[PDB]
Amino acid sequence: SSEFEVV
Amino acid sequence: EKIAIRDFQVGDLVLIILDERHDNYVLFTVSPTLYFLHSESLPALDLKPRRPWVLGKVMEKEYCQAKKAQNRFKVPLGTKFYRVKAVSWNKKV
Ligand SMILES: [Mg+2]
Repeated sequence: SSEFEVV
Repeated sequence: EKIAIRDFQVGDLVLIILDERHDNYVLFTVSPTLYFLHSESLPALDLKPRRPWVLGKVMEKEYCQAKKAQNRFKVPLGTKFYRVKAVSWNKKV
């Protein structure tokens, strides 16, 4: 996703 | 049997509300951390992208960070938050 990434 | 209000783990019963600030379902919590309901969970809870709150059971959580200022959660660029998958307590949808 371009909105968020897994930390 | 009782509603979790922080330190969410899988198996927890949680209260989920349609948040006005974010226009999104979030878990009710006393924690300073944001817990969003994962979009894939909406049909399991009989919600739609408009019920005001529902009880759910935590199946999964994922810690995330916003990479765009304009995102589905309406959080600022760089905000961290959990995304929580949930199901109904006792109905198979
Ligand atoms: Mg989502």
